[PDB]
Amino acid sequence: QQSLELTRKMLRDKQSKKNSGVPIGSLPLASQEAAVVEDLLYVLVGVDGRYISAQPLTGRQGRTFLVDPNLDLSIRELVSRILPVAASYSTVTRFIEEKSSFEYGQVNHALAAAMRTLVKEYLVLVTQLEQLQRQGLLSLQKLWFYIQPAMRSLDILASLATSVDKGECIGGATLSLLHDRSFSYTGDSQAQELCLHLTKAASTPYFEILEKWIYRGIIDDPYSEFMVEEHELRKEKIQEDYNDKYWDQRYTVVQRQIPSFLQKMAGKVLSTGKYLNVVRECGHDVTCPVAKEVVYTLKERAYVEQIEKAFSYASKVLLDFLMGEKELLAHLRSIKRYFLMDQGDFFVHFMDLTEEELKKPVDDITPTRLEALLELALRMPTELTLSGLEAFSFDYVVTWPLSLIINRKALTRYQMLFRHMFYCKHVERQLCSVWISNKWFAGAFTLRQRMLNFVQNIQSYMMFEVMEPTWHVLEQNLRSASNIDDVLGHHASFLDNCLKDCMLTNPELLRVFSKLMSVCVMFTNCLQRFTQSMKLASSFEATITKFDKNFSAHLLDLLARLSIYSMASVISRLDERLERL
Repeated sequence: QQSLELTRKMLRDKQSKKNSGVPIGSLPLASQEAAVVEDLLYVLVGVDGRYISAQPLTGRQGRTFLVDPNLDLSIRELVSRILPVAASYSTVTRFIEEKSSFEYGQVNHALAAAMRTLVKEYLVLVTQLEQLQRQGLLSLQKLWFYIQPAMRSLDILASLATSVDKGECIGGATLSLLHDRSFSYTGDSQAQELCLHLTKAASTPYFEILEKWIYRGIIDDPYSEFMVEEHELRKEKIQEDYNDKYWDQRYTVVQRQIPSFLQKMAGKVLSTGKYLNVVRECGHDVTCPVAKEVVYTLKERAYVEQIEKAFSYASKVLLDFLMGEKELLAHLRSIKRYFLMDQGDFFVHFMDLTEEELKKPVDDITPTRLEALLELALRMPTELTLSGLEAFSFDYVVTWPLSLIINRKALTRYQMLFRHMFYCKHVERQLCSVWISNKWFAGAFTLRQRMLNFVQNIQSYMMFEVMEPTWHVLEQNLRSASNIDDVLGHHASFLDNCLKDCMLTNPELLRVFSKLMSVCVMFTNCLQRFTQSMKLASSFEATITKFDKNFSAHLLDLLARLSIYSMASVISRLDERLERL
């Protein structure tokens, strides 16, 4: 009843997951004892004795028995005490029958067969008994003496079976029971021997599963009921798409069915097999760093050390692959060239050309010209994204191995910082261009010189302070590291730190320096207007005074924000005025 439902359910689960698979009292006491001895010999194999009727209680617990009411009190007591042999045998029979279905997985399957072998020797003892009974040399005292060890062993095994059944344990959960019952019966070889036997037997298939997952780098589960690593969606671009986070259990690890003696190692092991997974996916033959069979160690951890060695092998191989094809150092050099602005000679003509269209709405322009200049160059949450982002002003692409490392979010952050620098630089050389003049009452030379020095200092200090040491330390961390996950942590930390710096050193400034540069560019435009007109001046000087007032106000606000908290190291450079208010 219960067993059939359970096996049906777990077969359906396997199908869903893996898509496949005279009165006795009148008799003299000696005769009564002999009769009951023969009856219990029958009962040992689950067949009835001539004066005992098996109680037909099945599907709730093991088989119990009822003796005839015509029985000696002492003998009835003795048979009562000795009965649990029968129920424990019925329990083990039901257990071995139920593990027949493959839906319990091999691990559970190989479990029961092991006990089946033990059942064998149990029956052997019974045969011994019946031989002694054949000799007529058996007394109930000696029968009990012999069975007492067998009684205890059968009780232990029945408890294990009942625990597995009630917990519906499959895979490592069974192994967890094995892990637990091993400690549950410390202090006796009687139970420890069997616990070690069962641990070895159950772990052998799961050891092999883990060894295939790690050494071969690939899961080969016929049934997925163990801790396992099983998740298969792989969206697009082998879990790349455009924005990518696809290391979040690309194959799912379940902690419910873990054996719970490898958990400390599990975080290492997952990555261990993931690495080989992805070096197969990028395309490269996968070999065993070292081929060996791993066994349960009841007193040591040779599997922990084995997994550590395999993980080191895999990590070093993956590091070589990344520093081989799709080198991260090449990516860093490329980012520094343009994304981190190591080439302004391009930038100069980029700037000469871009504002011919940046003044205009998008989709009303020629994107082609962008790349036409790009190829020229080589000749020489919503508050977490801001609302001042442009639809697009840059373009670069990564490859499958390179995408494995740098996400889209990092590219967006690089693009945002590059947009900030673009703003600063274009303001700078607007001022530079308007500066040119030769040879009085126009004035305002000090205002423009002050604003120019301010923006120059901001650019230099910010860029140096943030990118130089942060980038160099990231380089050193990567060169010192070999854990690909640790590599990703290093890159994420560097990116987050630069994020906490730069223009968003205060994410609630909020872009007051943006207002400063806006008024600055308005001043530059009006100055060019008036110069072109003159090539009244009272209104020109009045506007100069107004713009100086606005600039001073914004400058004071920004100085206050810096002084309150960011960092006044830029303010340290600053000391318009060497002094404060």
